[PDB]
Amino acid sequence: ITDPYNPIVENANCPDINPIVAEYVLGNPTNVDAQLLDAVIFAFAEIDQSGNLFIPYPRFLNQLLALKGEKPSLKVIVAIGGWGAEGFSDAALTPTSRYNFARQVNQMINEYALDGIDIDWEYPGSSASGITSRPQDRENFTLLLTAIRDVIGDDKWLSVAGTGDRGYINSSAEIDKIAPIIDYFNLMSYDFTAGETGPNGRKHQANLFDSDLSLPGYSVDAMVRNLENAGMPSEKILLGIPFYGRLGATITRTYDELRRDYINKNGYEYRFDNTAQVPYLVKDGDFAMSYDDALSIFLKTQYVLRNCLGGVFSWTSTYDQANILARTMSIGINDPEVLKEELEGIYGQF
Repeated sequence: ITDPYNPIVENANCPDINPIVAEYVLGNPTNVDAQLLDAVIFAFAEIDQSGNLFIPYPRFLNQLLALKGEKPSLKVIVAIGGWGAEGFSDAALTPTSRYNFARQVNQMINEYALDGIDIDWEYPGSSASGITSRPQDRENFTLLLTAIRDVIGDDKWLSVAGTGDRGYINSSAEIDKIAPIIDYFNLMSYDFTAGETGPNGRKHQANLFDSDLSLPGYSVDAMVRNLENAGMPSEKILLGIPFYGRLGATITRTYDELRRDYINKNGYEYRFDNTAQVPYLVKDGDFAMSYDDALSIFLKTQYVLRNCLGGVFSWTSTYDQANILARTMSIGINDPEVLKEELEGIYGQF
């Protein structure tokens, strides 16, 4: 071994970034471990048919807030939106509608003593999920974010969830204009094969780098670079990691389901794509599942540290009820030497 993979712990080119660890939390938050995390993002507040915010199961939000009893530094954020969530094109449309949305955001912050909000509009200018869209959404989104920041002030968190493909950057968001308004861009660098079938669905959903098993232009690295090139500061990007597997458009499984029923079980076999830097499963000779494991999370957290990004997040905590992946993500940021040592217990010294 002449070329050891020596982990970065602190990047001397950006000391004083203190990258964060977050999880989106969809549903019952019983297993969330605050000790691992800097932030939790409740998913989701909805926009009802009258334009009003709605929280389905408020006790779950309250339970996340109560984690601040154990860890007062924890930030508790509410995400508004999600895939299929209607209401944003209308909310962004006019000075009146933007005021109204911002008013409701701040009322929600005050009601729950939140640390801030995440905006998850999927996506401005696109009706891919069935939601209303308009060609004015991209410019109107900037104005909406300004309306929100103006009301909530500088000392509350504002983030935007989005992607780093060229289409999002050109058609959905004005990256250079939203950058100064937001604290974080939550890069959902996964789901690359959502919407692909046949041979193109039998590809990685979240490969770090390109390989023969990846879709052209779709890699975590490409999305980060596209965002940086479009004017998002590195330190505002949070790199998203899926805690589920995908095969094309039609198959998803939680990490807990993969461990129980798929990984080296039921005819599915583990593989690691050393080029793309992600694991996958094969069955009957075919690519059969794309997911993240401890090794790929080590490599993605090293990418965060090496590239002076703002941090890392998971989608979602409840897909990993034992906090196996969450722990890896947390130590990948905060104690990478321990993660490397653990990995050398499986792969030998590297």
